[PDB]
Amino acid sequence: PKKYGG
Amino acid sequence: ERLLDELTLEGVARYMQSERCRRVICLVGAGISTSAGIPDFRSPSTGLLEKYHLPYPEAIFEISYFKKHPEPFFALAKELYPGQFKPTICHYFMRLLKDKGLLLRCYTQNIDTLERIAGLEQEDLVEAHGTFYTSHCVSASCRHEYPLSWMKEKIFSEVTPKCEDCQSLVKPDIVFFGESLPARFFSCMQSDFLKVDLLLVMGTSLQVQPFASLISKAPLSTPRLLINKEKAGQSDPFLGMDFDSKKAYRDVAWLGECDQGCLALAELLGWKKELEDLVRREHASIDAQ
Ligand SMILES: *C(=O)CCSCCCCCCCCCCCC
Ligand SMILES: [Zn+2]
Repeated sequence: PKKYGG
Repeated sequence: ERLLDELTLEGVARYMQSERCRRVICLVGAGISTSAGIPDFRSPSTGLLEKYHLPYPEAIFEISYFKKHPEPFFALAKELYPGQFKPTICHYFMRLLKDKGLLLRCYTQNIDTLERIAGLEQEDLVEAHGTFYTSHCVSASCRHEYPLSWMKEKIFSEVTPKCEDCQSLVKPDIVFFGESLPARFFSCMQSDFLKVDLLLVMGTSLQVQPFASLISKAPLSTPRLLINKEKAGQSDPFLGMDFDSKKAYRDVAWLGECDQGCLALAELLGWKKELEDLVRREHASIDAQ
């Protein structure tokens, strides 16, 4: 799972 | 019915000194390092660059941009590099938890290394967003590791860090946007929350996923203490922590500066002198480097 803003 | 005899810091301290509370998980965020001078890098209020000609603002922190144009990130890293790495009272409170055999794990959103400086070991830590503590060559066949001192001198001399073995870019071990979150985050979460007796949630507004969902992994009976400037973690009424309803039974909010809340809890536990002695000693040692 990739890192994102939310 | 409930493990806390009352929904106060005093009830939490009594529970902590009872036979029922053996294993503590700490969940910590930027609020525990602001008194060390480290800014909250996710807060828009902090100053996180026209000269870089970015296709979009966030590109400074996306991995694929960084790998092609790393210069904007390292110029920013120089601007923001801390003048000193001195952990806070809250960090040393977690070291005391460790010393007293109570710390199951500290999950941190912070990249500032202060958990390690304060004496938490790799086995104690889940660095959910990575760390500046170490850096690695980005080439998959090399992955040479470099310590922070090495990376620091590259950042200040304004030399893009290149691997001595293969001349690829070297990147601090923080999780850039677009990078995978650490496998250890998910592995530890699946094991630790079977075993936890208390959640200590300190200096996080619980707004960043998947870290924020850790509070929902605790067993239903496990007390959760929030030490934070502002209440956080309640369910969002537009779509959790229950501090204030008639149904509340295990969640406690202590509102204030994280250092002051940890001081208050230590004082209830009889640990205030131990905590003061540890902090003054470690601060003196850091100041004397
Ligand atoms: C994800 O939420 C964490 C990555 S956000 C990246 C922000 C980094 C900018 C400043 C980092 C360099 C200065 C601080 C060094 C602390 C050892
Ligand atoms: Zn290399």
